[PDB]
Amino acid sequence: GAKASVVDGTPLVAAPSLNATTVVTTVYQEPIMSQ
Amino acid sequence: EPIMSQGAA
Amino acid sequence: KACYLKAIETQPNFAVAWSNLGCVFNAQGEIWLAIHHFEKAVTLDPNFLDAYINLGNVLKEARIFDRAVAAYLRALSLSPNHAVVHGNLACVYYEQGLIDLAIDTYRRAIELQPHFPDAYCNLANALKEKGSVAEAEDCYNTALRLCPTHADSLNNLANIKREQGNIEEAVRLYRKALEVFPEFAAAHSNLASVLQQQGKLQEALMHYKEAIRISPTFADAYSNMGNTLKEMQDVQGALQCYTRAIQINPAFADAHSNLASIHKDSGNIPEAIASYRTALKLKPDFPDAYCNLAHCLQIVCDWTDYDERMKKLVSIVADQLEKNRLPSVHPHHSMLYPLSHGFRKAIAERHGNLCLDKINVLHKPPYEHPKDLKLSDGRLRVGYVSSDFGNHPTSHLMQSIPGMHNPDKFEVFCYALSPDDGTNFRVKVMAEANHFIDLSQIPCNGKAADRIHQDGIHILVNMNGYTKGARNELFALRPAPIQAMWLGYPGTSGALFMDYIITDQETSPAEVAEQYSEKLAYMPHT
Amino acid sequence: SFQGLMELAHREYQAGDFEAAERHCMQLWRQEPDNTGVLLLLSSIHFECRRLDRSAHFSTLAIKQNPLLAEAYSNLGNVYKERGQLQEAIEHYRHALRLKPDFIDGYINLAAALVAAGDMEGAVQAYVSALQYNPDLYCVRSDLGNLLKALGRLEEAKACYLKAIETQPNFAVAWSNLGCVFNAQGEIWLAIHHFEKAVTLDPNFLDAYINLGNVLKEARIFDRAVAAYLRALSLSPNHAVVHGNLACVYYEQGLIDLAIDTYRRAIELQPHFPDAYCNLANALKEKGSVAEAEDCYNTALRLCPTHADSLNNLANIKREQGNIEEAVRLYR
Repeated sequence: GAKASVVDGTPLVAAPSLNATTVVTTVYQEPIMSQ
Repeated sequence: EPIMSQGAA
Repeated sequence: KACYLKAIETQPNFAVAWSNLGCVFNAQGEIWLAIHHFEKAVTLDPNFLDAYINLGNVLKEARIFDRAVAAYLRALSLSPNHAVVHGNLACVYYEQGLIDLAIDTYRRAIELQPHFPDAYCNLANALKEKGSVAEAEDCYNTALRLCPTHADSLNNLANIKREQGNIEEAVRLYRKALEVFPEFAAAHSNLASVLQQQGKLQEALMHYKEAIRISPTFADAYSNMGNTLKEMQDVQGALQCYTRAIQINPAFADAHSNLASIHKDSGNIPEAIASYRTALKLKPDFPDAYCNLAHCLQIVCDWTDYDERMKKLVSIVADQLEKNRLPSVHPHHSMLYPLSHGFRKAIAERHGNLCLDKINVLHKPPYEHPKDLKLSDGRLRVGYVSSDFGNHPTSHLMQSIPGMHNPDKFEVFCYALSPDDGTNFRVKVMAEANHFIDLSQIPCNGKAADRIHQDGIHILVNMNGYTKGARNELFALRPAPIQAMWLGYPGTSGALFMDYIITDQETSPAEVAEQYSEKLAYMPHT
Repeated sequence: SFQGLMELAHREYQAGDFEAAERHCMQLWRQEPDNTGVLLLLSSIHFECRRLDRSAHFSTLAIKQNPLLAEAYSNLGNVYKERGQLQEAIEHYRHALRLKPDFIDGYINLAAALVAAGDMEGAVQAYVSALQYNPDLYCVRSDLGNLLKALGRLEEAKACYLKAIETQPNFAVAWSNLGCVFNAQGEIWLAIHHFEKAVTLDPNFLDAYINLGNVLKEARIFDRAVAAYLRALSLSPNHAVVHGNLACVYYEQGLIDLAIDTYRRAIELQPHFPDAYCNLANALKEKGSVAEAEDCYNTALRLCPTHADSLNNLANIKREQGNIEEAVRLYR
């Protein structure tokens, strides 16, 4: 003889950041510096 | 571990 | 990786190779090997900053929070002034729970690097979850200004403005999010939610369906889609949907509540009580479920904890009344409890203004109906509405009156709000009906309301009231001048859209008209 | 069945049951008292069902008919093993693997007898001879590994573990044992990796879950430890030690009330358990309900007079009550 009501939430969102996480060693560009 | 041997012999 | 290892054995004291190897393993997925390698790297040198970055990054990847905090702090000490590390550290803070520190560190990150949408979005999330809204939308706007495509910010801001009710704006924002991100699940969920709020369901059902497809484990979308799928009309497919949501995660008490509600709709009271009782014990304080359970218990007359049940339900309904949105107790159940006449008046008012807010979306202008019977030619139009035309107490109680009205001075219009069922009650009404107008063919309230308006009707009388099977939204529009409760459940709907109650001298004397909303109407004996 | 090689009793032994097989072999040895391996089946049945001296008698019959069969000696040695005369088992294992020098299982039984006795290196030669006979019995390789680890010669025990691992990658036990080795050495993250690999290859290897949760709470990675412990409980619901570790994790997490509850469950499971007493009383005192803190401490101290931690805590309480002579004595 009646009906009830049901609550629904309002979801949030998120945001990640960079995760690649590599590295290198030889960044110089070298001469011989010889003779 | 006993054998429980199976053999024609 | 083999070359990495060859270098490693070539020079064990080397450091970079260890970190790169750890990167390789992290790429493959054997995370623990990667953690080991990065720890080895930082052990061989406490200065190899990027190693600390990688180590903290993969730690928060696997939710090992505190070690990640320590690694990030070491990185900061080694280099104090770049943003990305601050963002990761602050995200770790927030997911740890230290929300205020998260706000602080987001602020530090943002000031470090301005053009950075993600810190904006996360910071506004943390603010909103802290309650300080007034700057949440500000930060979201800053982010959206920086990047129109940043869908997450769109979803959050549209969520806020939904809270403010700008549904046209929120819907547009959701559409933007979808076209931007055609696989965003939560955006579908919210859009379907507002469409349910918009009353139109087919598109809402479709959106829920696609959201489920794009995300199998989204039990919340099951809950909501079942909510709709029974909301237009029951298909206990909604029930099995609730069961699906249950079994995907049993901690979700709301699904238990909904399925128990469906059971009690079917009349299988005991296990409905069982499910209510479950859901309540899962989350100790759940108001609406608890009051519904109380109603079901009082149905089966379990008077255990009687007085305290009464007092706690009074407490929670009072609480929902000064916080002043939707009451837990249904109005029909209300007066079967010792609640103040002010309390039940307020509850009726709240349900009525809920109806008014629903009809406000269509937002139709008023009508120039009243002030004359000249066009009616001496027979004013009386219109009875009912979802109980047929096999129901009302017809078992009022079947005689309509057809045996006076045809000379009146003209009567039946309105079977419910679809027919062919019972002889309906046929007898049909023959009795001076005019009959079935309304199961007009699901949209506004179209039916216009149908009524230039049906030209003047005085409307309702059978259903705040009972099951009642599109009372009609009278919320007030298409005709005078609208009256009659022969319905006792108690005014108390929302000013109607006009009059029917009563006698003694059932509703003048000293108790205060417990009602509006005026009275007295008749010889009853 | 009838008038044929009625190996059906062998089928029931595969099923592990006795009744029909037992009467079947009775009927065999009064229809074909010709094979004796059937009598060995009988002795074996009596063995698992704890019908010891009947096993012995039927073995002795096997010794009548062909005292050349090493396996009667093997079974006799097994009998001796669960009835003490291990040295006689060992010399029988000599005798057997002199009769059949290239027999494996005799090596295994004598190695078990040896490790019971206490001579490791003989068992080493047992296992190694088994291996040079068979490089594929990865299980015995893992047994090697356990023995060597018991001898603390870590690295080559780990090497044997790995050899078994590559011998059968799908294997599971070796992974867990290797993880134990790494945990002993200290490279904890390798151990966590190994244990996760083990439980991935089988969600039923309970002790792996025990080790994994244990080392997780060792390194304060709480929530993963909680999940692992709960999985263990589902896999086996009813022993205390896991409950104590789980409850300690709960308490150090902060969920003090759940810690109280789970200590109570642990204590009721195993009564004679001082440490749960002490920790539970700590949690009570830190919750404020003193009046039973001293009670639990007294129960523990009654169970073990030497449990110093309980002494310190109870003396702390009675210092709060000012019985300084008593508290000083307790501290002493």
